[PDB]
Formats: sequence, structure tokens, C-alpha cells
Amino acid sequence: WWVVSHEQKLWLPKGELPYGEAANFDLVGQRALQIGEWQGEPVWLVQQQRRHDMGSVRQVIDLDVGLFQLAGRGVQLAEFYRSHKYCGYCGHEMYPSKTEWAMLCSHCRERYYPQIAPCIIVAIRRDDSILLAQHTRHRNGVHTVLAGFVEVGETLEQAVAREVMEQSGIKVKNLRYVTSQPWPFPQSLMTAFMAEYDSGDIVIDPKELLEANWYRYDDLPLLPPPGTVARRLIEDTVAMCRAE
Amino acid sequence: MDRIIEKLDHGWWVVSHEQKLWLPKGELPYGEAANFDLVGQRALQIGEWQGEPVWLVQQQRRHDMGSVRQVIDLDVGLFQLAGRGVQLAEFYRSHKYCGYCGHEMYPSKTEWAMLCSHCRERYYPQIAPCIIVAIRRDDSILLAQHTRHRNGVHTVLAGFVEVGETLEQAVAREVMEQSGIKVKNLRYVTSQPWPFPQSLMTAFMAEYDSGDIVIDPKELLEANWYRYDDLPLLPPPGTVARRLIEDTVAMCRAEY
Ligand SMILES: [Zn+2]
Ligand SMILES: [Zn+2]
Repeated sequence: WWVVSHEQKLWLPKGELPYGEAANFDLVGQRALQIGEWQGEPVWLVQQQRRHDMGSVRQVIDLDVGLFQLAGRGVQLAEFYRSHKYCGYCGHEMYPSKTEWAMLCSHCRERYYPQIAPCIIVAIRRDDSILLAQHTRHRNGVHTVLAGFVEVGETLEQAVAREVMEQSGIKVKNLRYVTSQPWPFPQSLMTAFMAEYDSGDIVIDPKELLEANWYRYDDLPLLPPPGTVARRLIEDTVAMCRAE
Repeated sequence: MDRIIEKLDHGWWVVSHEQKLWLPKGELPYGEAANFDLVGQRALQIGEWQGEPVWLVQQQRRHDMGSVRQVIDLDVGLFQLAGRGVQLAEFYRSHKYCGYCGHEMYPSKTEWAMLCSHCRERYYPQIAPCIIVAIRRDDSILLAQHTRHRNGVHTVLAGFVEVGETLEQAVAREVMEQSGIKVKNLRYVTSQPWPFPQSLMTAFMAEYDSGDIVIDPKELLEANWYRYDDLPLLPPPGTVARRLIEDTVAMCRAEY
């Protein structure tokens, strides 16, 4: 597998992740780093830009989960190296380590390691209903649960409460951890919670959400596809709402 | 809040540099800026505690710069804010120049981020997810003594989460690598930001399933099962490690 990546995009001839060999992809004489293995065969990363067919990681989301994770990991690793061409501490140019995935500074002892951004996702239940919302940046017509990034100095539970307050203005109680899941393109670790309505009315921040409302277990809108963590949280919340 | 300290400013003062903070007499400064020679310095409000603002000052003092571990006896909420200041100061120092283009960066005033004057790129503080698990075998708890620090404290197992790994996978891999044990009934309990240097601890409880205790002499001196009511020296209150131990003990007390 050949993952040719640049500026958070990857080369996708015809929408396909390159597979086969370098002679047919103009990788002859270029540098490549083996980043993984899928179906018993190596997966390669090439830091090179292409005149046409460069594409985002979302386009290859329909692929095998192992292969999708590996392709996005390569994109993140190429972006990691791009993000630390210069050392943040002193400004001098850096170079990649030959022993581990990291950047070393030519001038000072400091170094960088790939960032995993911890984040939360939470389904809020109010009696017979669940809070679902559409996003302003991703106006795909799908109603889903709330999510956000964990900040320095807060717990996963504090991140949930803050993000719900910022995005919808609701106070929640009885947080319950369900599961967790690694997302490759932006590298991050999402943790899944369930929550119960405590108090407050829906006030949305338009710069994050297009709309939000309480939807009854017997009246659900367009939901995330089965197999996603968001849909699992919704299905577990709805099962409980139906049961109660 | 980002501004220069005046004459009438007061609160909690986190003066931090190179993973340390100023702890005169081992205490977290509290009071008027005039009493700490902070008037005229740049400070960032990083939170507030019981109605008083908590300020971050990026400054190295000649003396009494130590680890935030020394104020672990403060209230958890305040300790979290003290750790936030230390982590934020290290994050700002690490992003003086933009990694993508080399140009000087400036702090965002709407969020904890560094923005580039020349580029469109930005950076957010790096937080390393970690798992910590208390393993229970009937009326006993697994406690381990670290070779790296011979402090006599016995504690639970912990490790960094690897790339492309779930929290549950990390617990299974870390427990197997450290002790050679397989666990069952894994249950998440809580999380704690641990600024040593920038970890986010996720706390689990688990029960012994199978496997023999096989440890690395280079990393652990010993690992033994201790009965819930007869435990050895433990890590002090304020650590999520102690919370897992106490919650495990409480479960044993309820069942036995
Ligand atoms: Zn440097
Ligand atoms: Zn830049």
C-alpha cells in the first residue's frame, strides 16, 4: 500500500488508495517509510505532493477499518513531520529520529512526539427523549449527539459538562462511561459517555451547532450510521427511554 | 484574562517555568501581587478558585522552584488549576516559534492555543492519555513497588495509551506487559489530569482472570496481592491511584 500524503491530503487516483507497486505510481527513487501492515502486506508513507488527485482522509472512510486507520495514521505522521520542520522552543530546523516517530532539534535538546488529542462524546437523555443536534460546520442533515475536545486541567467529566454548557447551555448529571475509540486523520482518542438532563434550556451556539432538540424514542430523526460510537450511544439511550 | 498586573490585583499566583513553579515555603502563593513582586508582569487568568482568580506568570524565580507534586495536599480543584498553569507555561515555551514556518507565534485570547503571525496554522496543548487500573482478586488488591523510585509506596499499574489503541486495549496490554496477568470485568471509574508532564489519567477497576505474576526487574521491584483491610504504604489522597485503591477496598467491605 502506497500512502502519498501532503498538507492533510493523500493521493487517491480515481478515489482509490494506491496499491500495487512504485513503478506504476512514480515512486521510483523516492523516499518512503513503512508505517504498518494490512492483509500481510506492507503499508508505506511517502511525503510528496501530486499535481492532481490529492484528497482528504474522509474520502477513504468507506474502506476497511484497519486500512483506514493506517492511511490516516500516515497522513497524521506526514503532517506531524510538517508541523515540526522548525523547533518551537528555539526556531532552528529539526530532523526526524531514525529510531522512533519523533522530531529532534538540530540546535537544542528539546523534541516533539505525535499528539493524541483526547476528546469526549456524550448522549444526553431527558425522560423519554434524547438531545440530538446538527452541526454548522458539517450540515449533512444528520442529527447526532454532542462532542468536543478535552482542555488542559480538566477531567473527562468536566470536559463533558463544559462542552454541553458551551454548545447547548444544559446542565447534566449521572455521567456514565460506555467505551472509547482512536481516530487517525487528526489523531485523537474519543471517550463515550451517557448523561441525564439536570436543568437548563437549549441555547445553541450557532458557530458550532445549526440546531438542537429533544427527540422521543418513538420519533427519531436521521441518525449516524450503525457501527459508529455516536449511533451506539443513541441506541443505548433510546433503548433505556423505551424501557422506561 | 490576559493583561499586565496592576496594584490592586489579588488571588492565586502560579509562577511557573521549565515544569516547576514558585512555592515559597512549599506553599502555593495566595494574596496581593504587591506582596509577591508581581506588579507589572504579564499574567493569564487560567481559572478561579472559590471566587478568587488563579493567574499564570511565566517567570523563573532564583529560589523555591519545585514540582507541583508538593502541593498535592491542596483541594483537588485547586490542584487541577495549579497543574493547568504549569502545563500551559510549558506549552507556550514549546510554541515560541511556529513549527510549520519558523515565524514567532502569539497566544490566542479566546482559547488555549498558539496562533502563527505568518501561517494559517495553530497548536493546542499536548495531553497524553494514560490508563491506571486497580486489579482485585477476591479479598485482595494487586499493589506494585516501582524500581525507578524506592519511596516504599505500593501502587496500582499505569501506562501511556499507544497510537490506534482504545482505553480497554491499553489496559490489557499494559497489565500483560507489566505483570503477565489477564483481567476481566474492566470498569471505568474516573479521570484525572496528571501534569507529570502532561498526562490525562483514565481510571479503571478490574478483576483477576488468569495468568502468573511476571514483572520486569528493571521496572518493578515487586508486585503482590494485599488484603483490602491490611494494605502497605499507599500513594497520598489527591491521586486517582489512591481513589481506585479506596474504592476497591469499599467494594470488598460491602461484599465481605
Ligand atoms: Zn530547538
Ligand atoms: Zn507559521
